[PDB]
Amino acid sequence: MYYIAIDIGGTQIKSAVIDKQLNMFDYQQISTPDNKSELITDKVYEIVTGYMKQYQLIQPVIGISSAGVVDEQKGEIVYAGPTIPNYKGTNFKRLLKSLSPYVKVKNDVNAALLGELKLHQYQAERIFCMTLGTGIGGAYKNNQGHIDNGELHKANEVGYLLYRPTENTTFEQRAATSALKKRMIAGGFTRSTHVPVLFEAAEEGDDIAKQILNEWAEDVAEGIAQIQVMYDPGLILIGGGISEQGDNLIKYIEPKVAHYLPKDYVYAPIQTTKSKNDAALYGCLQ
Amino acid sequence: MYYIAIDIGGTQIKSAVIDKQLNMFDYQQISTPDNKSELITDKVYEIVTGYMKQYQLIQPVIGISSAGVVDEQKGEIVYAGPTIPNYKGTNFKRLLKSLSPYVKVKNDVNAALLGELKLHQYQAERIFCMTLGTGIGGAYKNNQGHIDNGELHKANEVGYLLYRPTENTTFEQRAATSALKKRMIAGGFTRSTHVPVLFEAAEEGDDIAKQILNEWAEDVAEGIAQIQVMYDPGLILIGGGISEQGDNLIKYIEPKVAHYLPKDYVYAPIQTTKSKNDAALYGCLQ
Ligand SMILES: CC(=O)N[C@@H]1[C@@H](O)[C@H](O)[C@@H](CO)O[C@H]1O
Ligand SMILES: CC(=O)N[C@@H]1[C@@H](O)[C@H](O)[C@@H](CO)O[C@H]1O
Repeated sequence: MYYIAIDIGGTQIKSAVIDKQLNMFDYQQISTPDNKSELITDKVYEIVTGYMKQYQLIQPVIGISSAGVVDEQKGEIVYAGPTIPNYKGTNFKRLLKSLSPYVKVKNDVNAALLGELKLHQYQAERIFCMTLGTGIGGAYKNNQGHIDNGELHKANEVGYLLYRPTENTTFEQRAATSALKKRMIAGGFTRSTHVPVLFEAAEEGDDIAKQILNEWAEDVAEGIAQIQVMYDPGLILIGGGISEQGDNLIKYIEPKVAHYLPKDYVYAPIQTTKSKNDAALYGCLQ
Repeated sequence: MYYIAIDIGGTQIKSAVIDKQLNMFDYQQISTPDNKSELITDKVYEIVTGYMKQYQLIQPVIGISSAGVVDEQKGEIVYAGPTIPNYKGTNFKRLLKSLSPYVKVKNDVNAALLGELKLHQYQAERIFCMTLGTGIGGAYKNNQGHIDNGELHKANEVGYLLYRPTENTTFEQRAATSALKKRMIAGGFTRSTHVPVLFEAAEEGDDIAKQILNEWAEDVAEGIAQIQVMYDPGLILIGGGISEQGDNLIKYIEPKVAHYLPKDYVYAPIQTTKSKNDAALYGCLQ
């Protein structure tokens, strides 16, 4: 009993102690260090030792969910995009090799998917999870219940989909939070800089907010269409902080998916994840 | 806009940036430093500068909610219980003077009540708020909308109520959330040390868990009865971490309050707070 879980993303580092029965205690959310004067490895070390002293844990099982391409066996970040500077090469097993030899590392979306499936039951046999946020990532659980990470650990890096040579942009470069916030300013949305306010303003009938959301949702849908064509999944789950919007998110994306598929093509239902925040923390220990 | 809000408790320090429209962003929640080799002052300073850098805020309006007797004018902790060691004398106005002259400091319950009333409207003219958690605190907003803190700032230190000389224990020593954890252990509840698990177990028919909850609720009700008698409030709000149990906590307490009142005595409705986690973060800026 008493596992330590840490979920690292470009915006926040989340942590908690989880028991054998899936009960979460001592949740701790902090703004991600810049990885320049403040180090993610130092913050991760501090979180582990804090939980160790707090609960007198000897060689505890530590689970690590992280953005970036993850080599599970190595416990290492083999490639990272630009969101987290100087991240490539980060090895968590070596970092904590004095506190515990029991360290697991997974990609953020694999963790989110395993977590969501640990907490909620679905009829669908094939489930693809796509998270929207700082970055766009993916994970697929097949009919035999297996998640394939790829020959080089980079399966489902869906942010790399749909490179437009004339715009020099990937899916991620048009649909991640930093891109949407730039689209809000370009769209004429001066009201706020926060995505929830954009959603709120659109619910109130602000035409401006709606045009930004619909155009952005057009690109999200295009990416989902490619995922659908390839996997033919029973269910597509949308994860990430924006998952909080629920049906107010689905209503903008879901209908648009049909624009990139043939008229009689049946695609999977598109839904937000039921677990809106702690999914990856449970997933990294699975 | 952009106000910095920090809520310091014996268990955790929560922080967030809040805008003019009451939108909460960059929420953070860390375990409370031990205040020995790790200082709360340093962490608060660290949290404020971090938000200043992230948003390029100059002399930002800073709000501080804290457990302990608070001298609002001085912005200082005048007395603290045995929860946070070396807390007495902590002065937040002085500590943050190098960053902003706009600092406000309040007791955690005053902040909770002001916070809950800022996000939720009630018909009741007089509202008492009691929080259950690491300790037990209280606050009273009268029919004139004013909260009287007392001649020596210790008004509504409700944890000192009902001292029992045969047991050498106060209300706070029998009804504090951590007193409930001690009671679960002494009552033979080995299944877990997590209070929500005691609630789950009782819902599923665990008689030992039901007994621990009813005995504990009896002492909570007793304290509420004294508060009701003095104030005759229009509403009693229950805040604190245990407030997340909502109606499942109320069903244990409300009926029992009548046991310490006369047969035809009408007491106020007792409800959990609506803003469960962040009430104090909104309240400390009022
Ligand atoms: C190369 C890289 O960094 N890819 C990450 C991916 O691992 C992660 O799943 C996703 C969501 O956080 O964000 C991408 O940018
Ligand atoms: C003397 C003292 O510290 N009293 C605190 C009180 O200020 C606080 O409101 C309450 C809830 O946290 O806990 C009590 O123990």
